Amino acid sequence: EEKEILWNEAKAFIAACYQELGKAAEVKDRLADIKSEIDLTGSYVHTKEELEHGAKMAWRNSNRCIGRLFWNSLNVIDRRDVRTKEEVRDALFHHIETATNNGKIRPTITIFPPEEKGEKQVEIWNHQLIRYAGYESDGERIGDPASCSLTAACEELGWRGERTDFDLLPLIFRMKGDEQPVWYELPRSLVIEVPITHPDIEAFSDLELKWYGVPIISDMKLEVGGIHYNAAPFNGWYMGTEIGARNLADEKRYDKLKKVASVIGIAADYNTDLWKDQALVELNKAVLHSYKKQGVSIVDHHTAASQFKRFEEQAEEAGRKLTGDWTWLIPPISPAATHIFHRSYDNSIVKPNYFYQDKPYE
Amino acid sequence: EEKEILWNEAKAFIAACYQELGKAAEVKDRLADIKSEIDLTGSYVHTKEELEHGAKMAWRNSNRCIGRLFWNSLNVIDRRDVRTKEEVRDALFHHIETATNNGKIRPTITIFPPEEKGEKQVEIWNHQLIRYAGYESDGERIGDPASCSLTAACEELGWRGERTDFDLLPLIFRMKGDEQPVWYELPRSLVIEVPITHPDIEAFSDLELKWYGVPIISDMKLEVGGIHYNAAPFNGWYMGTEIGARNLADEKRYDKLKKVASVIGIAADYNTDLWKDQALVELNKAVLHSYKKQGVSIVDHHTAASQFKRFEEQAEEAGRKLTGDWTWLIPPISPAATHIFHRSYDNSIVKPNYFYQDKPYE
Ligand code: HEM
Ligand code: HEM
Ligand SMILES: N=C(Nc1cccc(O[C@H]2CN[C@H](COc3ccc(/N=C(/N)c4cccs4)cc3)C2)c1)c1cccs1
Ligand SMILES: N=C(Nc1cccc(O[C@H]2CN[C@H](COc3ccc(/N=C(/N)c4cccs4)cc3)C2)c1)c1cccs1
Ligand SMILES: C[C@H](O)[C@H](O)[C@H]1CNc2nc(N)[nH]c(=O)c2N1
Ligand SMILES: C[C@H](O)[C@H](O)[C@H]1CNc2nc(N)[nH]c(=O)c2N1
Ligand SMILES: [Cl-]
Ligand SMILES: [Cl-]
Repeated sequence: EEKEILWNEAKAFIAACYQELGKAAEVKDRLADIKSEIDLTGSYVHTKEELEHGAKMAWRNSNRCIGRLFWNSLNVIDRRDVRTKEEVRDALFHHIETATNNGKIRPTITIFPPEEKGEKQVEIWNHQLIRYAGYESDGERIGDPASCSLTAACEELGWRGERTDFDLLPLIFRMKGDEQPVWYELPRSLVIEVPITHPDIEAFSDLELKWYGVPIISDMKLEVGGIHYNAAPFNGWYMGTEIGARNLADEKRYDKLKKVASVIGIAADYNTDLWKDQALVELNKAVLHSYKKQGVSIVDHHTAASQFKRFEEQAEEAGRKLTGDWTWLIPPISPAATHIFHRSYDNSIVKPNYFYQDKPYE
Repeated sequence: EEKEILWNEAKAFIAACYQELGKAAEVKDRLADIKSEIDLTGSYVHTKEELEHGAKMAWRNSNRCIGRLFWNSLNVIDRRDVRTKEEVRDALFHHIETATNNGKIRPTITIFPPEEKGEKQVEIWNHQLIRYAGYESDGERIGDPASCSLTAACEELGWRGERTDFDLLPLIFRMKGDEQPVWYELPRSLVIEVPITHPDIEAFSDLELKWYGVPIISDMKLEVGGIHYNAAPFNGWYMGTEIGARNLADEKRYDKLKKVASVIGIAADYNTDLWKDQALVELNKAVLHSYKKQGVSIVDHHTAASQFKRFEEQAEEAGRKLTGDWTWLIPPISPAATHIFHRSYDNSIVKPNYFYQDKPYE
């Protein structure tokens, strides 16, 4: 059955990919080649062109992503050649450096060898390559609560965090044939961070907030034509609300709205004062201001929704069905101020695509 | 078939309603009575108790409503006795007066005779009993664009609006056996309105904004045990975001955000300044302030979501399945600041319930 699933996914992907690349005449011979290879080896190997376009298609098909206008300019780094943990580590360091690009962020994906018989070759434990640790013990909470379980797993392996609110987690991944993952501290010279200040309110720096420049999701599987690339970290740039309305605001994250209210000089006593809403707006203005001031790419939710509108228009004009998840596409600040809120989207799953996979710890 | 649909809906409703009312022993005899009545007359008549509880159940089952905690205190006015257009008009005037209650709004529904063979006895044309007219001609737009088609229909019937931005539409409804609806101007003494001022920003009154106190939805069908009450206007009080984030803010409604930005002293030039978000927050603070200052009931979205949380808890504790439409329950301002955003809801349709029906004009 698994070989049949593979062959069916291969046929659909190769046909679609080659149509898009103006290579339709080559589909027949390529499919034959693939079928022989599946018969003989149990799998097949993508050409560099297939792999690159497949990763782009997968972004284009990501229903929850507002940033899809730029799908065709994804920078795809092919690292199916890695075999050692030093090679993996250096590939991840390189991804950080090249994606960061001195602040002018380049959307990038690095693709490692795919699962073989559902057997991973490289298993990355980080949720993002750059992320802050979290600690909770005896009612004492430090750092990012979303990272508590991974932080605990790292400290099981001999890592020790300084227990600031912004400890950088090490890279942690496991190689096929190894029982335990290895970990490596991130060189700080590779990691851009942005202190959060407000354009008008000088006291805002008293909160001593900061965030990292580049979100690099490293725990999703890229599936392309039936091949499962479980290790394929990718990044774009942030939309400001991710940081200002969620990472720094959620009660189960950094939970900063009361502190924000205080530094902006408003009471946090009455729901009818909409102090949470006002604090959210100022924190979000500060996040955008701060990234811009430092020359680190970021997009605000209005501009992002406008770009997404163009993505919708582009899909229609290309004759492609548009899919989307309305519940994730609306921003968490002023959603009804965007066109997204006012239309609906078909949430059908189309492949290639990026998928959740089980965490190797917890 | 229609008689069978009726009987099946009747059986389900009577069983459920009588269980809830501790009247389970009476179900058998009541069902027999109903079956004879359907056989003989083609329909059946609700007892006052059934009608009242049915309207409450319908509110409780309204997936899109955040205000459902208070479902059991709905004030149900039984007007199945009306036969004349003067009686309908006076019933609607009465609903306005008693629901308004000098500003201390009472959630109320007035129930008119139900459809017979799908034949309406009373057909209400208004979307809400109190609503502003809208005009569009030669690029000139006045009032509420959402009311343009109903406004045009009224002016076909001899009504003429003053063409302020806040003309009150007349009540307009049609009686069975009449070819044209009749209309009646609303007595202004029945209609409470609230001028919008801001707690801190004196210039806000320069915008000369106002809204009406009581939203009374008059174009939905109440369906209870297979009986279709197409005319059954109901009201609660507003959640402030309905007015501040939508009615006054939407580009296709009063479109006031640029004017708000100007009076609050901020530039409306750059998306990254989040001026729309800031204007939304201040307009919404003003709406809540203004209703409170005037002693007209209103709820803010934080308090409303907290009440809705209790509704969820109440349903579980009563052993009732909860249904909801996440896309409507989240407020359009700071949705991720409410618990609603962070959970999911089963959007299954359960009856009794309120349903859209086709507009008799357009
Ligand atoms: C270029 C700038 C980009 C922006 C501004 C952007 C924006 C976003 C945002 C705001 C989310 C929702 C995140 C959340 O609420 O947790 C998201 C989800 C997503 N984005 Fe993008 N994105 C960009 C690039 C990319 C790239 C390069 C990829 C992959 C190649 C990608 C794939 C996805 C996926 C898979 C999700 C959904 C994750 C999930 O289901 O949990 N995006 N994007
Ligand atoms: C008591 C105060 C109430 C509050 C604060 C409240 C709040 C709301 C809000 C904010 C909406 C969404 C409206 C929109 O975005 O257009 C809504 C929808 C709704 N409410 Fe309530 N509500 C209340 C009472 C009632 C009552 C008394 C009923 C009926 C007996 C009712 C039935 C509904 C229905 C049917 C909808 C959905 C309308 C549609 O599908 O278009 N509500 N409610
Ligand atoms: N069953 C599961 N559900 C699950 C568990 C924990 C978190 C979770 O959320 C995703 C949502 N979202 C978070 C990641 O997605 C993101 C996050 C940020 C993001 N932001 C950006 N601007 C970009 C990052 C990379 C390219 S653009 C874009 C996508 C993380 C899902 C599991 C999957 C794996 C282990 S358990
Ligand atoms: N196919 C249709 N879809 C349609 C067309 C126009 C508008 C529309 O929206 C509903 C949404 N929503 C608006 C009414 O619902 C509301 C509006 C306000 C509201 N606010 C409150 N606080 C209350 C009013 C009454 C009790 S609480 C509560 C419910 C109006 C739906 C049609 C149905 C009828 C003719 S075409
Ligand atoms: C297309 C989308 O479902 C539509 O804009 C909805 C979204 N959620 C909403 N939620 C509420 N409460 N009211 C609305 O009018 C809408 N509009
Ligand atoms: C339950 C609900 O679907 C969940 O809270 C979602 C809602 N929409 C979201 N949208 C985005 N972009 N990111 C999120 O984490 C969430 N959370
Ligand atoms: Cl993030
Ligand atoms: Cl309204």
